[PDB]
Amino acid sequence: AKKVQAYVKLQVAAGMANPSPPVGPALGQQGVNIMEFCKAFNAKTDSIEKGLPIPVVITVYADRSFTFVTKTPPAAVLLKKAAGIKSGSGKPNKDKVGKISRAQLQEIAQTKAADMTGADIEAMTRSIEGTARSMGLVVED
Amino acid sequence: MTLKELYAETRSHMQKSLEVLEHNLAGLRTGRANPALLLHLKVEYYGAHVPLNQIATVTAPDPRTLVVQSWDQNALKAIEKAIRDSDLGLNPSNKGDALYINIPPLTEERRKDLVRAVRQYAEEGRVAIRNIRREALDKLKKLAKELHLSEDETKRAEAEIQKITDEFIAKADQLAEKKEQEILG
Amino acid sequence: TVNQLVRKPRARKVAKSNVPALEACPQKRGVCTRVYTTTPKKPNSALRKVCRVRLTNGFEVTSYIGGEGHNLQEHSVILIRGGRVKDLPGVRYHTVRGALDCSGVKDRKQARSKYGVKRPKA
RNA sequence: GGAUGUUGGCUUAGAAGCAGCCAUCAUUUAAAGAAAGCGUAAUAGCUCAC
RNA sequence: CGGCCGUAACUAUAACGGUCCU
RNA sequence: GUCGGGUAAGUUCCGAC
RNA sequence: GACUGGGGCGGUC
RNA sequence: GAACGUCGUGAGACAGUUC
RNA sequence: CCUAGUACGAGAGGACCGG
RNA sequence: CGUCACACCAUGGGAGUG
RNA sequence: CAUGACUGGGGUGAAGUCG
Repeated sequence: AKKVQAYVKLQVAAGMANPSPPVGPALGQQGVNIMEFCKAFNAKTDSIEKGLPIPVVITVYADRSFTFVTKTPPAAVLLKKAAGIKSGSGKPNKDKVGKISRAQLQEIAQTKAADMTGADIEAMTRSIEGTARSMGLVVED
Repeated sequence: MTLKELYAETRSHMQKSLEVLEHNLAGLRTGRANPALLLHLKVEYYGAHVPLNQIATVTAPDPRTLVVQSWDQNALKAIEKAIRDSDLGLNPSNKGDALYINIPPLTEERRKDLVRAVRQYAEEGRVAIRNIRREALDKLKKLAKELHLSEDETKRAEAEIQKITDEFIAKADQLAEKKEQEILG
Repeated sequence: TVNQLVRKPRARKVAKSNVPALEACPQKRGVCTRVYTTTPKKPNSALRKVCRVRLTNGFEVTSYIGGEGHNLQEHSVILIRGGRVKDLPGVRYHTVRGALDCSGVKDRKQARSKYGVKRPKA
């Protein structure tokens, strides 16, 4: 929506960071300061919400300094917790791993509303449904 | 018999002789110089348990030495602590950017003693196949008299038996020669 | 009689030393062709351990590998000593225990000199 | 101009439109394929459909 | 002045056994 | 023919079976 | 003895 | 010319060997 | 042999083109 | 007791070879 | 004096076949 600048995107757990494989080398290649971010990220993430993986967009500058915006957790993850399942279908639509009431879809749609473009609630729900269909999660209306 | 059954029998017999030859040859002393052997080993790489193949390669330039190149230096260490006492009992050496893992050698003197044995097994196959051609010719002689086959018929039958012979001779030569190169490598 | 003696006196007797690895030596080095487990004579039973040796002087010969615990290979270098063995014919030698590329009895606390042992765990 | 859920789910060391398997909806719209090819270790980036 | 068949420690051979006719 | 010999290499040759 | 895709062998008269 | 094996009562013969 | 022990390659090894 | 199998040990003979 | 296709007898062994 603005001028595109160098920046990495990744989904890190709420209250935890700094391991090399998960993070470190990922943004580390960019010139990011892992230590600062790990502490910085976990700082606000505890308040926003712990226990839920939240994707964040790191924006590094020429100063190799950086900023990041914390958005809402992915639709897939919220659907997984709502479904009460650990993973997706593996073979979506063919085999249903779990289900979600339409009410919950509205809840998730509500949560991600900030990130969603949907003009109305019905709209955002329909978008959430899209994710559910891809993960083998049916919705009971 | 008939000509058709003589051919079928002869070809069967020779094939069976070729199979005894295949058996005598097909043993080899390689059986620990395999590269696929070490891919199952979980390697400690950055405290994670990455499979050996994803972190390293195992090549064999000969089946005497085995060299294991490991992309990362830390991983190479943890590969070394597994090659030895596990169930293999091998002896890796740290030599270069790869582990050299020696497999039992064979002196050149024993290599002579081995190549002659191959040729002896080769000769057991060939002698059997030629003796079957000989026997087939003998059977054809009886058959010719018995079924009152003409001379020309018998010569056509001889050519057919001979053609079958030369195929099994050819197959024998190929088997021996290939095994010879394996032994010499 | 003196006369019969003056002509053809009293002949000696070339002492036949039952030992191919002669050379008048206390022992001889070998190479070990293989490791057998041949059976004894008629009076005794139980399979003993032996092994053909390619003595330094070429003279091949099987030596006994006494001790309650063998540990030789088909290429290991041992040292022949002597002293034949009854139950085992043709086997008129024994491999030195605790010498060359051989080993030596384990956990043995009696008759340490013989076999392979030198002052136990104290 | 080619957006958002979304790096779709699975798989995988990684698989983010573009190794592979399944699905291929919904939202914003003037338009915008869970994407046509190149490309990256994977992203990125470039070009295409419209 | 003979055949056919089975057979011992890695095979291969078979001292051995069988069997048909001289 | 097979093995050995001579030869850098020997359908001939020499020694065997 | 002949016939015979020379003759012969084979086969047929 | 001669010989062996073999094919033929045989003269001889062989997509065999031998001097 | 020079190019060039270079390109390529983990090493091992080892060109193109042209002379 | 002597063949005849095997497996080792030493040894005579040998086209000849060094 | 060393060695050689093959070959003869000798010696052990574990004791097999045959008497």
